[PDB]
Parts: sequence; structure tokens; C-alpha cells
Amino acid sequence: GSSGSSGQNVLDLHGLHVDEALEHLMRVLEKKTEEFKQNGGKPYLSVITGRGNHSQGGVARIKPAVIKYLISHSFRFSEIKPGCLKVMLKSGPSSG
Repeated sequence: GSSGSSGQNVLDLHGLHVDEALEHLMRVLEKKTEEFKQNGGKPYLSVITGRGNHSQGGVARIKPAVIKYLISHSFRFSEIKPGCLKVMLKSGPSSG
């Protein structure tokens, strides 16, 4: 319905290289949570690794790595869509 605070909350990984996608997931995990605490947004973050591609080849192999990195940092996430991943941003201190 109504609209909320500005700023992208969904990060699209599909299209980039496993290496890139990963690094991005980390840079966005901290860069995103920033505004989340500064302003105030959803405690989670949308991340699209890729969908449909598999049909032909979908050899992206991005989700595989992402999932591995997540579990490592004990990052809680749920699968609501066959092409989306909901992750719960971890809370903590602030820049200042």
C-alpha cells in the first residue's frame, strides 16, 4: 500500500560473477544496515541470486556460494520465492 523511506532494499546478484556477487553481498550487508539504523527500515534485505536461467543453463552458481557464506556467519534467512532470498540483518553498534 503506502510507501516507505527511500533507498534500495533489494540487491540483484543475478548477472554478476560468483566472486563479485559475494563481495557485493558483504558490502551491501554493511552499507545497507547503515541506513537501517540511521533512518529506520526493514530488519531484512532482499537478495536475488537468479531464477529461470536454470531452464537453459543457469550455470550462475551464485546462490550456492551466498548460502555457504550466510550459514558461516549464522545469517538467518527464509525462502519465500523460487528466485528470492530473505535475510535478517544483524543488529549492533553504530558508526559514531
